[PDB]
Amino acid sequence: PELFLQDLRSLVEAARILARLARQRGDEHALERAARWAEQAARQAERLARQARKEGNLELALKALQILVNAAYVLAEIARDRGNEELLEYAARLAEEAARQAIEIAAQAMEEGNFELALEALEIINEAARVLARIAHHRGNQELLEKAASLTHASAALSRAIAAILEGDVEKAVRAAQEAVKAAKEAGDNDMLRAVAIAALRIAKEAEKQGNVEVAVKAARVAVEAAKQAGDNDVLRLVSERALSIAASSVKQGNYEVKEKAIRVAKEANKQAG
Amino acid sequence: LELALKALQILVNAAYVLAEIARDRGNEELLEKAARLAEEAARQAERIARQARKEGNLELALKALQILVNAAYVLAEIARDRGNEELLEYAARLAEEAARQAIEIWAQAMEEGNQQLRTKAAHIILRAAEVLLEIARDRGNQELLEKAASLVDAVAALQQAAAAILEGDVEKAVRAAQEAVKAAKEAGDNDMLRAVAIAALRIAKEAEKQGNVEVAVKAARVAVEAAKQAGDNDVLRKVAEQALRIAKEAEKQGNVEVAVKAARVAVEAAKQAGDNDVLRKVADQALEIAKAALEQGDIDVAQKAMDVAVEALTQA
Amino acid sequence: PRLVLRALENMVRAAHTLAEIARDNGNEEWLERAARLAEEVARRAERLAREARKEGNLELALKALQILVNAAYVLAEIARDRGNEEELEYAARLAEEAARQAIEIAAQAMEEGNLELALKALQIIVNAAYVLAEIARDRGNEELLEKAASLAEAAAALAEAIAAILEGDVEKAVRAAQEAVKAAKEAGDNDMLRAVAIAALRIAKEAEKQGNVEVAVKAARVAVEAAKQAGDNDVLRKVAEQALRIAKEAEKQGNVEVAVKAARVAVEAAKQAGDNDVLRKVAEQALEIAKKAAEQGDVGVMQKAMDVALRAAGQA
Repeated sequence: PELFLQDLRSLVEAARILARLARQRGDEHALERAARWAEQAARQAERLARQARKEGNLELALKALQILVNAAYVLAEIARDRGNEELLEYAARLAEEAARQAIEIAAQAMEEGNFELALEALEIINEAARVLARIAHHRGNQELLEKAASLTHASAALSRAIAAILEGDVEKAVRAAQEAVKAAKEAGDNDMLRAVAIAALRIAKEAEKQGNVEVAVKAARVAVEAAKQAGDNDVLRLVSERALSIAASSVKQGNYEVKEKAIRVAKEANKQAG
Repeated sequence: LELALKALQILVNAAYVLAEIARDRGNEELLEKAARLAEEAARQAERIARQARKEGNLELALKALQILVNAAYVLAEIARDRGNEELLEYAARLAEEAARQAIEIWAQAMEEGNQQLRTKAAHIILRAAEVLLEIARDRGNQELLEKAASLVDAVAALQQAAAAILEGDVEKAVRAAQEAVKAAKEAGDNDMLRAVAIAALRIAKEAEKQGNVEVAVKAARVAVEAAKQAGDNDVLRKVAEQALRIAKEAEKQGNVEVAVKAARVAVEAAKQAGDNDVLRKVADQALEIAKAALEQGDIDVAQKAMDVAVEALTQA
Repeated sequence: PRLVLRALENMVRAAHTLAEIARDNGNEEWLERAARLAEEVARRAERLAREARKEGNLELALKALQILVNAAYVLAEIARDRGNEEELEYAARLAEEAARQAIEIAAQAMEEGNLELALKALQIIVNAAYVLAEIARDRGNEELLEKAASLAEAAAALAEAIAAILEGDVEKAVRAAQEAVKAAKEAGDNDMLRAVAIAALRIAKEAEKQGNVEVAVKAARVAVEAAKQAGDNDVLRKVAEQALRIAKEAEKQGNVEVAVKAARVAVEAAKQAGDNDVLRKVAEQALEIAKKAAEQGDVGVMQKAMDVALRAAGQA
């Protein structure tokens, strides 16, 4: 199967070269060839990318999303010099739902603790943010550029939090999570907020694994903040469950104040869930 | 063995950095030294590629070509501010010979069915064309634009055809192949046409397994269009064997009209090859086709079959 | 380990995107954010790189250096458009220090005999030279520009020498090494000189396997030429031990002229080092060389063996 992506890449490269050549040598049918080749390759990639989530090979899926971003760069190059906004709008829609789908993949990877895939999906997100910014630079949307700065900020924050978790540097992780929830507030996207909450959950799970219940309460206080801003009841349920983990762990550590905080956090999560 | 390519890549990268460092400064001696570093690396890489091709490790060979293409890119980047054409004259000729060798590698990979080399070789050829295009962008040679564009769109067709082969879509395969010969014939590159023809054999081999002889003859009609330029006698005999096999399948299907068109392709090739054993086999097959056309009462097809049979047999 | 490298690299890649976006928009605050992120990564990556060498895994270490070089590239891209000298100074310091550590890796790698790691480190060094030069041009400092260029040339010669070490042409290796000492002596970089000497030692070890003591001495003549600039006492000791090993083989070959030249190198090095055990071991062998020069009846060679042994002993 995998060779499909390599061939798609080659067709994208051919399109890139043809576009480069066409900026030297005048032929609108070179532009039309390259656009048709590229769009068809992108749709072929999209079919595979949709299939890959059913197949569960997320590695091939995020590789296909990298192809989509790389193709989107070439599509944007063609479109911006050809001077057509509808093709930019198409490329933008392609990139936007691709990146949103990457955010879903990243949430699964962080739930698994399969941080390998999370870092790679975050890379796809970075490169998508690059391509989105290139499009926005020609459309004039300062709002999208602020969102790109926010998206790159948030993906960096997720990366930093992941690094602190892999290191076990949990106070720095809690500090980084406090930065991350502000970055999510800058972004204003519920799916990013979900990914950040899933990170905050996984962060608290590491503190529970350590038995550092007070660090876990700090992590949970961020997690429930993210979940409260997101409004997702399944996240709020998972947060309430983890808060009861922390509460039981706090009684196991023999401290009533950390129990009291953990119960108040569980009750905040329950109050938002209704 | 392998480490030499890694070192050479580092040498080319070092030359690139040296050239970039020198670029803003009045020191053509640094540029000359960088060019000497690049030339030695290129001479090493060509010698390695020659030997690796003899040994049959195509991955080492194509990686050496990748390095050489990067070296050509560096040589052009040196040559521009130097105002020197002779460097470009070396680089373009070297890049053309590299592209030829990469196309020959691509043909061997297609013949052997090694998709894994095919992708790599395609990327290499595409990069080679990009470097030729940078050279053309500076130098203004319009023929090099035609060469580059046609090479690239021909690789894109070759890739599309390989994708169609993996998908089993013989109609897509024909659609692509028709454009592939269109590009390659406008280029006039007989080695590109050879690679196209070798791919067309693989198209025919799978088209028989699919059993759609009506599409397969359109593919064979493209195959001879290229093969008639290239003139490689063993390739022509291989093509003729495939055309006869296609005719045998068309008889099993009872489609004598497609069988006669398959013979019309077969004679066009056999008339170049001159192989009397092909002429004998063509006449024998044509008589079986005439027998089928008689049995069907398709006598316009029978007379067309025997017109082609006479046209073939008269070459003896 | 592995994940943290990936993550920090991704944090640099994120800073690279953020800097692109910020420069496209013309915004300041996003650069300030990026700079804070990049500095935090630089501080973390320095720790990681220092720890990785203490763990003995040079590959993890050199990858961490490549992260630092990516960070330096981003920091420079920010700083040179930001327009501040202290930022450019800090970036230059970071890149230079990373290059020092990279050469320390390269020295250790060649001393162990893993050219693959050394080649990787040379790519890191080449990258650092590019970054340093881009800083130095935009800052305006010809000394650092010349330093970058000369370092890059010396790196290129070292890469060529590594290629020659793979190939086994010891004359080519010496030809490269002559240019390598030329660049290194013009640069005055202690670690570059150390690296050249270590390479020359392994060149000599291969020349001994081949039995080519003559070219081994030519390599050693470069080795002392470099070592005499730098005073690496243990490298001088290794050079002297090699010179005695070479002299013992030259005695076994009966080439007392090459043996006396090997002693002539050994005393030149020992005169810098002042190591009494080396001096006495050298003089001990120098009388074996004089003994064989007398057995051959070579008057001028025995007069040289006299002159060397006596000058070696005369203040030891």
